[PDB]
Amino acid sequence: SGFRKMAFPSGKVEGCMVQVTCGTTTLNGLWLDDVVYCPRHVICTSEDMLNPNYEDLLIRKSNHNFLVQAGNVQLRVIGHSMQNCVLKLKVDTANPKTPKYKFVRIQPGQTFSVLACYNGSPSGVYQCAMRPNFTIKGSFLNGSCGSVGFNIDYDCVSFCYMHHMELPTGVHAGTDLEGNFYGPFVDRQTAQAAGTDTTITVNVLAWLYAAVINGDRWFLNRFTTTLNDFNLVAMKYNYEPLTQDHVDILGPLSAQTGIAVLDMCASLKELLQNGMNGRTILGSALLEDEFTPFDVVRQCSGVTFQ
Amino acid sequence: SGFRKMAFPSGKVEGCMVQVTCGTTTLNGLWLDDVVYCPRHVICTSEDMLNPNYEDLLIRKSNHNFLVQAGNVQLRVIGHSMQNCVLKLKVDTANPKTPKYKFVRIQPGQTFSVLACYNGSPSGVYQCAMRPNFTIKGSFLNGSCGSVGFNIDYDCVSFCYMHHMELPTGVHAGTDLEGNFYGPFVDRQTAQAAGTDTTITVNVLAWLYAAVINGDRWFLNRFTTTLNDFNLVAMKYNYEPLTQDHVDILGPLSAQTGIAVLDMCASLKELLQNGMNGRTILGSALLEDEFTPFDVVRQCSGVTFQ
Ligand SMILES: *[C@](O)(C(N)=O)[C@H](CC1CCC1)NC(=O)[C@@H]1[C@@H]2[C@H](CN1C(=O)[C@@H](NC(=O)NC(C)(C)C)C(C)(C)C)C2(C)C
Ligand SMILES: *[C@](O)(C(N)=O)[C@H](CC1CCC1)NC(=O)[C@@H]1[C@@H]2[C@H](CN1C(=O)[C@@H](NC(=O)NC(C)(C)C)C(C)(C)C)C2(C)C
Repeated sequence: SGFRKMAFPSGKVEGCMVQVTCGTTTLNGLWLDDVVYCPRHVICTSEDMLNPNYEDLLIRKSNHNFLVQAGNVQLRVIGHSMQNCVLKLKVDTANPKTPKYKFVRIQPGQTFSVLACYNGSPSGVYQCAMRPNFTIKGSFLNGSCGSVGFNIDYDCVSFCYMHHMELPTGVHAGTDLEGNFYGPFVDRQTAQAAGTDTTITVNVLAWLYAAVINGDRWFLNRFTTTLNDFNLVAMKYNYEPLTQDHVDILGPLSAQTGIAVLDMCASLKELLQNGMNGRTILGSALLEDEFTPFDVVRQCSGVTFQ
Repeated sequence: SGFRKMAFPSGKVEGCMVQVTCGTTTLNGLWLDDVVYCPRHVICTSEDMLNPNYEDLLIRKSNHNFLVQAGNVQLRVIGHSMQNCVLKLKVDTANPKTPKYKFVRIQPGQTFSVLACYNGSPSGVYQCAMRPNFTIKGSFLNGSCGSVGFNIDYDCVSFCYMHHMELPTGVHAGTDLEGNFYGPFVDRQTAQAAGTDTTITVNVLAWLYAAVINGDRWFLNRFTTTLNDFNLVAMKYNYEPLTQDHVDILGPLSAQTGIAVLDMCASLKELLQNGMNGRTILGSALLEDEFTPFDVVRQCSGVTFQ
C-alpha cells in the first residue's frame, strides 16, 4: 500500500536530451530522429527578450551558429526552421536512443512528468498537472528552458510540454512540441497575466478514493448529495463543476471502494465547508488536485512500462 | 524558481532491473556485473512467511529453480548464496548496462529515490526519507519487493535500499544491499513494532530556507532564540534536537538568504506553538521534513548528473 506522487521512469527521455547554444545562450534541446527541438528564444540576447522580432533575429543565424552537443560529442546542424515558438535543427545523425514517441497536446487537469535538465544534463524528475489556467507549478531555474514533459504508455513516450518561461509566484509556462503555448502566453519579457485558476474537482475526488483505498477514511460521512447541489458548493469554493463524464471516469475507483461518487461528493462538500480540523489525508493538510483518476487507478493497480 | 520534491533521473537504475521467480513467487532483482540481488523471501510459500527457517528453505533450491529474466531474455544462474536478508544469484553474463555503483548504508533523515518496479518492469520514481525510526513512507503494492532506493553523484549510483515489507498504516521496511534491515525488523510475517518516529528538524529548517528563497516569507518574525531554548520547544513537539553540526550544514542556505539559523529557529518555534493559521508554505499546510539541506542546495543551485 501507500500513495505517492510518482513520475514516470525517465530513462527513455534522458537519452534524448542535448545542449543547444546560440551565441551566449545555453539551454536544452530534445533530439528525436535527426531533429533537435528547443525554445526559439535561444537566439535572443537579454535585450532582444524585451521585444523580439523572432523572424528578423533568426535571419541573422546560420546552421553553424547553433552548437548542439550530445554528451561530450558535437552534432552537425544541416538545417534550421522555426515552427511557432520552437526551433527545429536538422542534424546529420539520427539519435540512436530515439524511443517510440508521439507529440500530444495535453488537456487542462491532466498530469505529466517533467525531466528538469541544465546544460543538456538531466537533474531530476517530478510530476506536474496542467492547471485549468494553462500554467504548471514546477521547479525551473535559469538553464532549464527546453526541459520537457511527457507521459509513457508502455514503451511509447508522449511528449506534451517544453519549458519556456516563468510568471509571478513561481508559475511556469511553455509549449507543446509544435511550439504552441499552452494558455495566452507569448515568449516576450513584457507584462502578461495568467487567468484565475480553479481546483480540478475530479482529481480531488480521485485522491479521496486513493485515501479510502489506503485506509484513511475519517472524512467519510452518513450524507449524500446531487450533482446540482454539489456543483453550487463547487462554485462557492472555486472548484470546476462535476459532470456525468467525470462520474463515469471515476467508475473504477467507485467500484474498488464500493463508495458511490455522489456519496464521496458529500464528503468533499463537508471538507470544503468545515476544513480538516487539523487532520491530514494521505499525509496532506490540504485537498490535493494534481492526481488524475488514471494516476490513482494506475498506482492503486500497479501498471508498468517497457 | 519553484520548489518540488524531485527524484533522480532513473535511467541508470532502469537498466539494472530484472524479474526473479522461485516457484510461485515473482519479484524484482537488481542485476549489477554478474550478480542479481533480491529479497531472500522469494524462496518462501505464503505459509513459510509466517515462521521461515531460511537456511532450510534455501537448501531445497538449486541454481535452476531461480528464473531470472532481463526484458524478454532469460539469464543463466550458475551460483546462489544468502547474505543476511538478500539472495545473490551469480549469472553467466555481466549486465552490459551496469553503471558505476556503490552500496551504501543511508543514515536516518537522509533521502533517496525509489524506482518502484513490478515483474522487473519500472513503474515510477519518487523520493523517500529514511525516517528516524528506520521506516519509509513509499508506494509499494504486491510485486514491488526488490525495488531499490538510490542516490546519484554525477555518474555513480549509490544503492541504499531494497524493499521487503509493510508495517501498519502503509509504513515500509527494507534492507541495504548487503541484506541488513534498517531498523529492528525481521523478514517474518509476525507482530513487529516500528519505534516512535520524530520530525527531522534540520530538514524542516532547510525547507523553510527553500520557502524564503522562493519568496514565501510570511512566517519570518522579529524574534530570535538559542539552541537550548529552541531544543526545549523541539522536545515538546517531538522534533529531534538541533546541534551545531546541523547549524553548520545549513550554512549555504543561511548565506544565500542572509537569515541566521537561530533566527529561522525562532520562526519555526512560532509555527509549532501557533500553527499556520490556514496559510501554506511552498504549497503545503504542514511543516515538511523530507527535504535534506543538500536536497534544497542542489535544487536551489541546479546540480546535474552524467
Ligand atoms: C530560459 O530561457 C532558460 N534559459 O532557462 C528562461 C528560464 C528563466 C528562469 C529565470 C530564467 N526563460 C526566460 O528567461 C524567459 C524568456 C524571456 C524572459 N523569460 C522569463 O521567464 C521572465 N519572465 C517574465 O518576463 N514574465 C512576465 C512575462 C513578465 C510575466 C523572467 C523574468 C523569469 C526571466 C522570454 C522570451 C519570456
Ligand atoms: C513482497 O514480497 C512482494 N512480493 O512484493 C511483499 C510486499 C507486500 C505488499 C503486500 C505484499 N512483502 C511481503 O509480503 C512481506 C514478506 C512476508 C509478509 N510481508 C509483509 O509485508 C506483511 N507485513 C507484515 O506481516 N507486517 C508485520 C510484520 C506483521 C507488521 C504483509 C501483511 C503486508 C503481507 C515477509 C517475509 C515479511
